[PDB]
Amino acid sequence: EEKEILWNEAKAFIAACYQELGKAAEVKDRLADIKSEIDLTGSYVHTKEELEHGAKMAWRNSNRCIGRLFWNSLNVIDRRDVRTKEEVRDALFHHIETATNNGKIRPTITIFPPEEKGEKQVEIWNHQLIRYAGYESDGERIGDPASCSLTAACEELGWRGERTDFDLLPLIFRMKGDEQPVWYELPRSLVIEVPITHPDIEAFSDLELKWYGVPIISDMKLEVGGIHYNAAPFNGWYMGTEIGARNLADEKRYDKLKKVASVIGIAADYNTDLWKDQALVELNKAVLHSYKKQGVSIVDHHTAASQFKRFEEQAEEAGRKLTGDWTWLIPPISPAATHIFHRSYDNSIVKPNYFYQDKPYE
Amino acid sequence: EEKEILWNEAKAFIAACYQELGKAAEVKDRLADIKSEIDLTGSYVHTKEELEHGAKMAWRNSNRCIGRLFWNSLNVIDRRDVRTKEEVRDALFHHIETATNNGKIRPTITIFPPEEKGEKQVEIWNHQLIRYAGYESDGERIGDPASCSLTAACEELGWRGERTDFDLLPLIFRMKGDEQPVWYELPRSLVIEVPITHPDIEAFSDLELKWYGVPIISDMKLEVGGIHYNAAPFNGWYMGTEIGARNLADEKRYDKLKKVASVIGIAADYNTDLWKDQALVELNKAVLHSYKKQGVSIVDHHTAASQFKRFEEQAEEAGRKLTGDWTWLIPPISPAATHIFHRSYDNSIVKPNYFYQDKPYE
Ligand code: HEM
Ligand code: HEM
Ligand SMILES: Nc1ccc2ccc(CNCCCc3cccnc3)cc2n1
Ligand SMILES: Nc1ccc2ccc(CNCCCc3cccnc3)cc2n1
Ligand SMILES: C[C@H](O)[C@H](O)[C@H]1CNc2nc(N)[nH]c(=O)c2N1
Ligand SMILES: C[C@H](O)[C@H](O)[C@H]1CNc2nc(N)[nH]c(=O)c2N1
Ligand SMILES: [Cl-]
Ligand SMILES: [Cl-]
Repeated sequence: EEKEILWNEAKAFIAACYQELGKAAEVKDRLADIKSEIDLTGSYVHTKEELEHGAKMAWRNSNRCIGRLFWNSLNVIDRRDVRTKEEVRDALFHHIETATNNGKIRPTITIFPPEEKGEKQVEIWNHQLIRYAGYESDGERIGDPASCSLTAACEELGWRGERTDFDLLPLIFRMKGDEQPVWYELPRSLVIEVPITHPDIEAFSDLELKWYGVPIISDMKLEVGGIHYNAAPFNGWYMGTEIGARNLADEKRYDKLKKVASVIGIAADYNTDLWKDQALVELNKAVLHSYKKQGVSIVDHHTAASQFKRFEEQAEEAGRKLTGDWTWLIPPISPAATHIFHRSYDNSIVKPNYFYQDKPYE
Repeated sequence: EEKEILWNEAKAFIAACYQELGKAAEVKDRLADIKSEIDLTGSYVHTKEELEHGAKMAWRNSNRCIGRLFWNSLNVIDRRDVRTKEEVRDALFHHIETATNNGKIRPTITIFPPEEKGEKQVEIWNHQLIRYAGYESDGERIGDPASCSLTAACEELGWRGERTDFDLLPLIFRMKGDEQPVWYELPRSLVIEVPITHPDIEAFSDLELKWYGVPIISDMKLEVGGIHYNAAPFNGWYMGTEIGARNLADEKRYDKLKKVASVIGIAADYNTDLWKDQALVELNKAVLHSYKKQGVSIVDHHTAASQFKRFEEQAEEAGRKLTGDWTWLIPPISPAATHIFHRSYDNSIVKPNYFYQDKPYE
């Protein structure tokens, strides 16, 4: 059964991938090799080219991503050879290092061994490789509430944060065979952080806000041709709204808008004064300014929307069907000022793709 | 066939309406009367109570409306007795007058005779009873582009606008029997307009912006118990975003953001400066301030979202199933600062309701 489902998904993928690669004649003698290897071993092993392209095809089919224009420039690191947790850790250290690239962020993905027969070889617990801790205990709310569950889990394993609002969580992953995950504190030298300042409001630094340079998502399942790479951390760069309008703005996150309104000198008393809307703008201007000022990659929601329109045009030009999630594609500030708002998208799921998976903690 | 569809819809409605009215025992001797009247006449006639409540039930089931909290305070004017176009016109004049209420807007709906056997008795061409004209001719873009089609149609019938950016369109409707619609110029005394000013930027008046006080939608089909009131203009008050973020902001409408950015003293050169977002806020602050300053009803998107949450709570409290359109319920500015963004809604269509219908023009 599980041998059949793999064969069907692989037939669809290899045909399409080789179709796009210009190896349409190589499809047949490859499917045979797979047809045998599947029957004999239970699974098949991707070539370096299929996997590189499969990871690019998966980003392209991410209905919720606004930055899909550059799907083909994705730097794919093939780490299916890792066996030890010192290799996993070093590869994760290297990913941070090479994806960061001194501030000029390279969209990168590191691919670890996939599930054999549903069995994970490596199991990453981090949502993102770089992420702040969160603490909730008796009136105490410190750090990122979104990180509360993982933080408690890490503290169950011997780790202790300094309990600042910006404690770097450790890397925490579990190898096949071991009962508990291991954890490694992140070298500070490898992590770029950006202090949030404002172009013309010098009082803005009094908020002492900051965020990390590179968002490296590490808890999603890359699925390529019936093969489940449950451990494949990828990254791009930030769209400013993710930080300025959600991470630092949400009440169930950092909840900084009243503080922003105070330092930008406006009152937070009346809804009719639109202080939340005004604070959201100056904070988001601050995030973009701070990242540019340091030399770290970032895009604003308008430029990103322009780029995504090109992706729509590129897709149409290629005879490729477009898929997208409107509810996720629209930016959380001024969405009506983007073309995304004024058209619809087909939220159908095409593989290869990236999927959510259950947390090993909680 | 058309006799059956009416009977099914009526059975569902009468049962439910009387259920809510506390006349659950009166359901049976009423359905009989309908069962006969349908068989003998092809249709049935609503009582003054069912229609009043049916129009309130229809507003409640509008998945896209954020102001549904006050569905029960809807003022229903029963004008199913109109036979002449001087009665239709006067009723429309009266609707404007009583709904406006010197600035303290009453949510009102005027109900005209419904379709007999698919045949319209009255056919209103106006999108809204009060709306500005739009002109596009050889580089000329004057007024509201959204009104271009209707405006041209009105000018085909002897009407001529002064070709300002804010020409009041005439009322234009067609009576059963007549080939062409008639038109009547609106008495200026009945129309409240609001000049857009800014609380602290005196240069804002240089834009010479204004909008009308009351949005009275007149091209939607009210459906109550298999009965199609194709002519039932209704109104509430404006949520500020409709004017400040869409009507006056969209490029395919009034397209005023660069002009707003100029008068509020910021540059419109870089996306990273978030000038569209900043202009959208000050313009929207201007709209709310201008309406309050004059004494015309208006609500901001935050207060409206708070009210809609109460509607959600009121519905849950009543054992009533909630339906809603997330893509339309979220406001076009700072939507993530509202609870609407962070939950989902069932976009199922429940009757009674309001529906789009084909334009007699274009
Ligand atoms: C190049 C820079 C990129 C930008 C600016 C970008 C932008 C975004 C944004 C803003 C989101 C919404 C996230 C949220 O609201 O929480 C998103 C979602 C997503 N992006 Fe991208 N993205 C980029 C690169 C990538 C890359 C390299 C991949 C993977 C190969 C990817 C795959 C996805 C996926 C899977 C989601 C959905 C995540 C979810 O379900 O929460 N994107 N993208
Ligand atoms: C009390 C004040 C009201 C407010 C503030 C309000 C707010 C809104 C808003 C903002 C929209 C979205 C319109 C758009 O984006 O174009 C909307 C849609 C709608 N509202 Fe309301 N509304 C109110 C009263 C009413 C009333 C009295 C009715 C009818 C009885 C109604 C029925 C609807 C319907 C049918 C739509 C959907 C129209 C469409 O499909 O374009 N609302 N409402
Ligand atoms: N710039 C980018 C690129 C890719 C991204 C991929 C994923 C995400 C976030 N997805 C998970 C959101 C769910 C969540 C998790 C924790 C706290 N709140 C919400 C962002 C990306 N950004
Ligand atoms: N405050 C309110 C209350 C009720 C409303 C009902 C309808 C509308 C607008 N619906 C039609 C939008 C489609 C359109 C038409 C012309 C130009 N652009 C878009 C607003 C309401 N507002
Ligand atoms: C209910 C809704 O799907 C949910 O709140 C979504 C809305 N759209 C979103 N869009 C983005 N980019 N990110 C999000 O977290 C969400 N949340
Ligand atoms: C494609 C999408 O449905 C369309 O652009 C909608 C989005 N949500 C909206 N929401 C409101 N309130 N008004 C609108 O006109 C629209 N337009
Ligand atoms: Cl993030
Ligand atoms: Cl309107």
